[PDB]
Amino acid sequence: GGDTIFGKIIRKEIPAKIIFEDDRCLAFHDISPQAPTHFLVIPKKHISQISVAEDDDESLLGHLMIVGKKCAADLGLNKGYRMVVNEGSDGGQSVYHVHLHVLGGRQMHWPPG
Amino acid sequence: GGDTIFGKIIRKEIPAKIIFEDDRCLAFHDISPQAPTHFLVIPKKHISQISVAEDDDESLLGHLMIVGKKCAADLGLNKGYRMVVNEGSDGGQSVYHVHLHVLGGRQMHWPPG
Repeated sequence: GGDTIFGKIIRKEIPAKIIFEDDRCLAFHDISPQAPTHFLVIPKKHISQISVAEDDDESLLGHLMIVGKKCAADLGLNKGYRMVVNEGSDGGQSVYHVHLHVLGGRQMHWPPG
Repeated sequence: GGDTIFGKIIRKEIPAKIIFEDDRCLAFHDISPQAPTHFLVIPKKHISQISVAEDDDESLLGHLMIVGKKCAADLGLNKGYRMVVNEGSDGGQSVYHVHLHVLGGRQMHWPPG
């Protein structure tokens, strides 16, 4: 799903620690974890960034969160977690393929960066 | 729309600087901003936290993000921003009514708290 490292992962061209997959999204552990549990849920549709998401993508985006909340429970995150979407330079988006970060396993702090 | 602070804001009982409102959500400025621009997008329907969101809530959740990105564009966040949903204690969720944080106007750092 795209010309980024995330597309190669969806195409199983390179390995990743896959947590969940369905016909429209993929959840896998972040290769550079920022908490004891740090995973990503990404759509298979290549949406480069949240800023260009069409209105029609609405339920799909909601799907990423539902899948994220479910994956978090099965990863033992019963005390809480933080969901994050980064947009552009100021947002610190590392890959231009929409991705929802889910982090937990430790006390997350405020401000969120 | 609920038993919390946000329920009161939705019912216009306590003031808030509204950026956007529709039949499903409300977007307003955070009173303790963590960036030059910092606003919240909450559903009018009272979901206490994302971990208890139902499968049917996916359109509403994705709607929070579609509204957040639109509002961010309207607020002139062209360099980027970060969206955050906090869950439970470890997530640093203090208000028990699902909210989405949209922060921008400065460089956001890694990790996100």
